[PDB]
Amino acid sequence: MREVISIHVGQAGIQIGNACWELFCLEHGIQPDGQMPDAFNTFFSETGAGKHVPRCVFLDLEPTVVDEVRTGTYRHLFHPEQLISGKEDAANNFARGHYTIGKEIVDLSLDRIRKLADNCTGLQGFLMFNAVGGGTGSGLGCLLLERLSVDYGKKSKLNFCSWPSPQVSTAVVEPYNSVLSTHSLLEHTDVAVMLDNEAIYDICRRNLDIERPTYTNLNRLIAQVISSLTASLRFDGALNVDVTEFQTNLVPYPRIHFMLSSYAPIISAEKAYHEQLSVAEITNSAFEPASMMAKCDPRHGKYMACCLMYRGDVVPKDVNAAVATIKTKRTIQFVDWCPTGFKCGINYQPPTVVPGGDLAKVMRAVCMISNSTAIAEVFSRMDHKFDLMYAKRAFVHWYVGEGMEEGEFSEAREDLAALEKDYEEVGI
Amino acid sequence: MREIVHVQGGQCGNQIGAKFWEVISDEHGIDPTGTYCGDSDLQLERINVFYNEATGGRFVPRAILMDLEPGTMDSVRAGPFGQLFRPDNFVFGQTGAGNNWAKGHYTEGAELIDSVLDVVRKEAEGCDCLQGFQITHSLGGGTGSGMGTLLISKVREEYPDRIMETFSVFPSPKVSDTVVEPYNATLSVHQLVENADEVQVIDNEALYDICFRTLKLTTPTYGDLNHLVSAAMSGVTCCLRFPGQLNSDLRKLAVNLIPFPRLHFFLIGFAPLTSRGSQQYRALSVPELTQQMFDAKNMMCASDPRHGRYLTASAMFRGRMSTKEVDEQMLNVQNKNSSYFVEWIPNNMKSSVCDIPPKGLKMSVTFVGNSTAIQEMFKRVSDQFTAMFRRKAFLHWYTGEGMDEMEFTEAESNMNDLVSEYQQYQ
Amino acid sequence: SQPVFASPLNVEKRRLNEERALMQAQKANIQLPPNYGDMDLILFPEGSLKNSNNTVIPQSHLKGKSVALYFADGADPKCASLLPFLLNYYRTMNEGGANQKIEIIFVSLDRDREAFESHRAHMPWLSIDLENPLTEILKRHFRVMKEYEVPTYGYGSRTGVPSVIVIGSDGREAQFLPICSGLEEGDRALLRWDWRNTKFA
Amino acid sequence: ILFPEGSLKNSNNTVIPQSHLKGKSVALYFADGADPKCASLLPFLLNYYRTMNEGGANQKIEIIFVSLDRDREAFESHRAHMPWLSIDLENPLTEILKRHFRVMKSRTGVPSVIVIGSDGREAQFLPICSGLEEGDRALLRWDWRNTKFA
Amino acid sequence: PTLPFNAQSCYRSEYVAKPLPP
Repeated sequence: MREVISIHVGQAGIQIGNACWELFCLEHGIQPDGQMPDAFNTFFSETGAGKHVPRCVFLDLEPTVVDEVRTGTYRHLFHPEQLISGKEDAANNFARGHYTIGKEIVDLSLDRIRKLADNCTGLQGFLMFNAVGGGTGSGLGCLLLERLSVDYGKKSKLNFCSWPSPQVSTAVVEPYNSVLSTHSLLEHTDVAVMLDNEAIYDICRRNLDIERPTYTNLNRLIAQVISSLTASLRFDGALNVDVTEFQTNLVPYPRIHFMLSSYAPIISAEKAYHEQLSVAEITNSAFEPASMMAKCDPRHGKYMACCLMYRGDVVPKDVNAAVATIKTKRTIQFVDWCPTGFKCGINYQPPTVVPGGDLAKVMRAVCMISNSTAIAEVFSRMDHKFDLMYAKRAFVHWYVGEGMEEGEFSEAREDLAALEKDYEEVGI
Repeated sequence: MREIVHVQGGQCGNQIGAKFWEVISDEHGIDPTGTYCGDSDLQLERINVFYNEATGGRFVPRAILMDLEPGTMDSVRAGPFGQLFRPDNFVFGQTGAGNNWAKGHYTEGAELIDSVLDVVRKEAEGCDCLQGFQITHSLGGGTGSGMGTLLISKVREEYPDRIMETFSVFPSPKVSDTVVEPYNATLSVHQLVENADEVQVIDNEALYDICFRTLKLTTPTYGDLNHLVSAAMSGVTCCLRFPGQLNSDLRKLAVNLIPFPRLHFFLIGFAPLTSRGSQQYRALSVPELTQQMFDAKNMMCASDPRHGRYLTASAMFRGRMSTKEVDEQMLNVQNKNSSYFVEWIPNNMKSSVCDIPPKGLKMSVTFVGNSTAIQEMFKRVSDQFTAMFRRKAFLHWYTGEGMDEMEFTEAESNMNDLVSEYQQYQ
Repeated sequence: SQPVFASPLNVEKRRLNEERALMQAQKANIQLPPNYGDMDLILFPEGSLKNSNNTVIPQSHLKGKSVALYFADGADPKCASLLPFLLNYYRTMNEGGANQKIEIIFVSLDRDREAFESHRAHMPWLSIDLENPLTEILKRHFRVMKEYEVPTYGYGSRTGVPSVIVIGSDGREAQFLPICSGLEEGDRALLRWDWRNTKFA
Repeated sequence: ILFPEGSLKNSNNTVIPQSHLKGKSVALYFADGADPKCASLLPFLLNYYRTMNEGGANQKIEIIFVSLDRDREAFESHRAHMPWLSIDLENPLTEILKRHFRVMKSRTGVPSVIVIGSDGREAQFLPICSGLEEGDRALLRWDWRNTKFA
Repeated sequence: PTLPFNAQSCYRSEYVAKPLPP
């Protein structure tokens, strides 16, 4: 059956994945024991009668978190050989994963995918989950995504990245790790959903009114976005869109494929009690500079493509009127050569909800994914952070000493410079 | 009807056989005292294939136990299912072939053949018409490698229109039991190629690899490892005992495998091989049975099959499984793994669907395959022979008991020739 | 003596019918012992079946409907899987007409009273109470068992729980629905039902 | 049945059965007299109780108090603060619930209001003293609309 | 020593006593 395969690389994607497959078990009504007391075929296989097994792969070079998944809640629902564990972590080095230590896991990983992909035709795509800044997510993420491009040249593969924020970076070598990442994550991938962390920090504090969150609240909130993204692959509706025609709609030219996200509503039981989330205003909150999840004001950029999966009860009256309102807004400027900009999607299944989480049950949700030119400075900001540190060779010898060469750092320079040059070329 | 006489020679054979008779007895459901309970006609209709009624309900197996030292024959007597065997079936040597092929064969063995052939033909002529024999020996030792290969040569000339299959344990790549290893192996190969129809190779260390990885058992004893050979060596002979859609036989797979008479050395694989942890998390079907059975870390010979190309290969499926799902997949693997097989044989593979699954388990396969990947294994035994012959080390222990130096020169020539055909046929 | 000889329903059937046969033969050309065709039995007694309203209905109510027994266990995962699809089939197939088409009887392989009532709360069709001997008698009749506990007389398990058996008036197995069988159409075998030619006459 | 016929008493120390709780949200309040945190949380809880009952035409919330005090002299003295129901310190039920819900004088401790569903089935912890640590403010996240005893 | 094996051949399963045409 038609299906989609999930890949989690590194400490970031792993516990995102922990938040991910928790919901999907609850969406389908399967208990953590593994048994319930065709719609799920796109994410779960069958083991005999009544047992459902996740179709994902986990991949990390250190067992400090891989073991934590295995001895956790999902001892029986998961699979032991589904999780891949190495020996030593790449430790914030692009060179450790992509060059030296990664090779012993790629042969083990390739075998797993090939064993999972061959059985049933009509696969749709892949789902990466990694941090750009972390070493394994950048390193071992790349060579696996490089190798998949060569083998299955035919095939779609989505990326989900946790880009470094303008203030918070939580590592000294984030500018080196990122600019090296995107040179080798421009060409190989198709579409990469950019996310920042301090963006969601201000999300939790403003709408969801919690003054200090931690990772289990970040991953719980990204799990709602990805579930709203891919419900159309799972369940039916009036109008659904899959992986393969996201890139048709959103990517006009092969370089410009880094885009943002926003989700409405993000409202607790505090205010789900107190107002409608009507279609005339949930789309307004979606376009608000608060609700975007990639930490850059879209005022100093030009929108070029938007994609809007309404999930839950929306009658088409409200869609059309709401769409027309957005064109009239003068604060939101499209690029002049692109008259249409919106690809509506309305689903009929209600929004999902974690139990005892901060998400309130709402009768309608919108998950907006937006190709804009506001990314232009987010690339130039990291370019500037690269320029300082490269100026006198700091933290180079770690990369050089592992097996990389000085000079491929330079190759990434005109690569990212070309990327900033394209956005300012396109957006005029 | 059809009878298979079991002969167990050497220390390894006698150990490996005592576990085999345990697997057969409870596959048929026989109390170790010999009596019957289990209530099925279909497990019972073909029981004369291994056993003989003795008027108290009981079955005594058509097994003969032979060894030149009485040490390990009391081991099977005192141990599990020791009450089942016949006391007349035991034949003792009081001396012991101390890892010396010479006294296994010529000198010490010759005065015990006059007894071991007595019991074998006494069991042979009792039936209507015999079908074959099976012999368990190791080609390391003395009382299995030499004392066994003489019994091979004697019963072959007496009954030339029957067959025999020998389950033989060879030397190892890294670790090395019985430091006079290459002498006993090479002297036995050039005799075994002349007098035996089919030989299933077993190595300790592909077999050590399996229990380390798949079974996940840290400190593996003889008992659990023999239980893994005994299931395979029960699987190859299921079809004689139980009906099925596409039936098979030893002679059925004898003619279907070997192209040319001198190459008949076969690899064994078995599936499923599931630890305790992963047992409830597998949905056993015909697809992944084929993917498990074509795995380099699954065969019981320590040869990587990716070096050579498979010449002929057979699959005795066991249980109730649908048959395009059988045949279409062997088509799949033969087309997909195009470089793994040999071009000049259309339909490299062979199939069989034996209708009764193993006990408790539901869907099983036992893979037997004539590979050319034993190019590297026999060239390993070859250069070990050359290393220990030019220095003439340990030659005195053999030569002094009627051996001849001409025998070793023929043995290497007659075994370097066997290498020649494997490499020739790519 | 269909579908098996050695079943409690059939032993009761044989005893009763040839008791009657001998009596009327002596009282009167009549073939003893009577043919299985000539025998007549009452399958479900007076107080067996009870519906969704907790009201006992007689056997004569089942005339004109394709009836099927459903051997179910509360805690078996396969039964937990099969239940929604059987319910949906019942729903759609009986809604789509101005005539009642099929009916399901519930026969419980469950452990105890509490669990039986808990599982029976989910079903909109008829059921037989677990303490009623007819449950065990029907189990031995149709050779459904989860484990070799009750002796079988050279037979095997026909199936495992869960199972759906389309039955006739006299304990005839009209057809077996291949849920967990030689065919394994889990949740899909329900479409094989030929409701037109198997009416409870 | 969570509570036998005599574990519950009203403000006037008269017993009420299980059945009376139905229709309205009910929570167990694990507390003790001696604690500064209980002394600080009691009045906020009182105001919350008053407003959640005043704003409307139903009873919406109800509290059963479980004591971890030293003995009886503290028990009545800290029960007389409370206009809601309480479980007697001398019933075994206190030790069973104590051990069951894992408050301890080990994961959780005093104070702890925990809302109770249909049969056991705690809905939410009300993070008054937890990782969230919403002192006197977690109280508001109670979902009486969702949970109703039945 | 075994509790009884109760899988059955396909031949025995299905070529059974059909009701006869007259």
